[PDB]
Amino acid sequence: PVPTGVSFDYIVVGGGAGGIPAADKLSEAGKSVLLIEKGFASTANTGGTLGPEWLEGHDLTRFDVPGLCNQIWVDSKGIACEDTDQMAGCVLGGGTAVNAGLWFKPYSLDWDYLFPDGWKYNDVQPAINRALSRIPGTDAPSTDGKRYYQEGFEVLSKGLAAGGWTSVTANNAPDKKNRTFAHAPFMFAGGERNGPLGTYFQTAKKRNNFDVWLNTSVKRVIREGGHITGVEVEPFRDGGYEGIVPVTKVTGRVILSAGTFGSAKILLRSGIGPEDQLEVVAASEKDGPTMIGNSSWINLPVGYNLDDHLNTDTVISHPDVVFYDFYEAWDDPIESDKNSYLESRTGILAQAAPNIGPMFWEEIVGADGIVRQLQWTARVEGSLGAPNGHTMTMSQYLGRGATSRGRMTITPSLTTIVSDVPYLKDPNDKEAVIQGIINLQNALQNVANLTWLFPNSTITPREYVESMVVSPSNRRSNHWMGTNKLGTDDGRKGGSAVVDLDTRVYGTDNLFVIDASIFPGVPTTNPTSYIVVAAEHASSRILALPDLEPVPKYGQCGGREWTGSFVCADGSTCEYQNEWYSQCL
Ligand SMILES: Cc1cc2nc3c(=O)[nH]c(=O)nc-3n(C[C@H](O)[C@H](O)[C@H](O)COP(=O)(O)OP(=O)(O)OC[C@H]3O[C@@H](n4cnc5c(N)ncnc54)[C@H](O)[C@@H]3O)c2cc1C
Ligand SMILES: *[C@@H]1O[C@H](CO)[C@@H](O[C@@H]2O[C@H](CO)[C@@H](O)[C@H](O)[C@H]2NC(C)=O)[C@H](O)[C@H]1NC(C)=O
Ligand SMILES: *[C@@H]1O[C@H](CO)[C@@H](O[C@@H]2O[C@H](CO)[C@@H](O)[C@H](O)[C@H]2NC(C)=O)[C@H](O)[C@H]1NC(C)=O
Ligand SMILES: *[C@@H]1O[C@H](CO)[C@@H](O)[C@H](O)[C@H]1NC(C)=O
Repeated sequence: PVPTGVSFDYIVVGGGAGGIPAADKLSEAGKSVLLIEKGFASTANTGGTLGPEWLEGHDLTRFDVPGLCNQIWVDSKGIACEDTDQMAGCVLGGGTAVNAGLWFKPYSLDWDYLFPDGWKYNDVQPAINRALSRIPGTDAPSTDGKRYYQEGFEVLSKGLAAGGWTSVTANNAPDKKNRTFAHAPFMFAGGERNGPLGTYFQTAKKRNNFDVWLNTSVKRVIREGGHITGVEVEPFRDGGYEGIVPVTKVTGRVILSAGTFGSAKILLRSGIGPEDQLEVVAASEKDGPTMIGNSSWINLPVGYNLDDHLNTDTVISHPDVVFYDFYEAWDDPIESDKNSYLESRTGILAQAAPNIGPMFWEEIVGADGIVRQLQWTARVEGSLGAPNGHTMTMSQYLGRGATSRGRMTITPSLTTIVSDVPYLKDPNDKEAVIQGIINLQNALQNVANLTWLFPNSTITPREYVESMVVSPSNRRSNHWMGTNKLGTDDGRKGGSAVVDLDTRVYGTDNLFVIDASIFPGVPTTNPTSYIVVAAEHASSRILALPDLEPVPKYGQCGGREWTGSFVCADGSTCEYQNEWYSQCL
């Protein structure tokens, strides 16, 4: 049901980590902004009604309560995305609606190392200060200020300190990421999930110039040559819109926030991507008939540069470790905790599941003289089939500096798949992983009664690693990034960049990408704060661009190398001549 009479200055596709802050910042500037979201209302502050029965009538949903964080693992359906082969949030708030909520003041090195000039640390520091003003951490999300079931934590944190590692409050010392441990920071506020759903979205829905369309999927963008006139929508659930939504004439811009796999899909379907992938959509049953003609295709490396943290699990067990079963907190919650979540917002349930114990980091100089960044996350839970009771799992992330990369491609079904596994292609990446375990072991060699299950004392760290299967299934961190890479090297000429420094899509005048897909690689940390920061930074850059000026007739409106305006002044049209030229006539 698309209304025959309306248009927007900005259309933002997808309501995730990138999209919600983008839509907020653009509407704050008084532009007409429409947020189009696949999924439904999630958290209570967005009008989400969904959740377990012990939550009735107290104005909370399954997405408000950090202790219910891990339900997505046993019950995801109608929530997780069905058009990808990996795990992603398809409700409002995207990933930030379903994840553990870990939230980090970024590490200045990450921006200096991963991004070209204009995105380095001195460039994005204002966006960092904005994002973290709206969402300061807490490493003690329970509103009374003290942390619960910390016995596991204290075992490890005293273990590490003894091993020569330094305690920090992570977000007070964002830049100290070598040989460091901290209480885990979260985006929570008032003991409720909070995040961008809690902050950016709330200021935006107070605005007249802001609109949200839920239960609505964007199929592709509607473009004449290099200029995007609108987006085409089919309902994902009844009550969603069918149609084609226009953007303000000439001026209008579209922002793709649909995610690392989401935005990539929309691009391919819009005739933007690699020749082979574009060819798959052309032969597709769903879009084949109505897809844009191949003369208007743009070749860019959409789907390449697929990146993720390489995850390696490890397990220990110790006597004073205390397990808590968060899965059992969905159905039959321990009643004092339920009582003491529902009234002052405290107790174990105001912490994310499972209990997420010490965060610790170190940086390893490799034989190639590349610095590789590690992050460990400890939790109280078994992992590798080790039992749940006294165990703690310590998961090692291989982050910034790792050189390997995979690929995302599309099926005839128009669902996305990871067809090149990104992990451990460079052996020096493996070397850092192994050395990190060795290092972890000697800091914990002095702890009384600590038992090493994974690896057990009968296997060497090296053997332990080489035996493992390298696949998303066992090794994914769910931190997928990079399919639409930001960079100065235009993809149409063979470069690696899908979008430019303004996040503008090469080959287009008005189309932009803000989400995890633009990152040249993964950062030190869980990315959500990074993606929010990037939303802050990109929206201000985009808002500093002057209004698009149309092309006078007889002028150039397009071509394979064209960087300029693709739209024609009133009284002439843009028509193709050859792949290097298009004129107004
Ligand atoms: C379960 C899990 C655990 C994780 N743990 C953490 C954590 O504790 N901390 C951390 O920093 N991050 C965590 N992450 C990483 C994180 O969730 C993502 O990195 C981040 O949310 C990605 O932001 P995004 O904007 O690129 O994607 P998304 O948040 O996934 O945004 C996608 C949004 O667009 C919508 N959408 C998709 N396609 C369309 C379409 N065609 N039309 C309209 N709308 C569409 C989706 O419904 C969704 O709302 C984890 C995520 C997973 C899933
Ligand atoms: C989007 O779809 C959802 C799910 O079907 C709709 O949410 C339901 O709304 C009814 C009444 O409006 C409630 O009784 C249900 O509890 C809701 N279900 C869920 C899962 O939230 C929602 O109304 C739809 N939104 C639009 C704009 O059409
Ligand atoms: C992180 O800190 C550790 C120790 O603080 C550094 O370890 C040193 O590594 C070099 C070789 O890379 C050795 O020659 C030194 O003797 C080590 N010192 C200690 C105390 O172990 C490590 O190099 C640091 N990493 C970075 C990237 O700064
Ligand atoms: C482009 O489209 C034309 C007509 O639809 C077709 O004949 C031609 O083979 C196509 N070329 C490619 C490379 O897809």
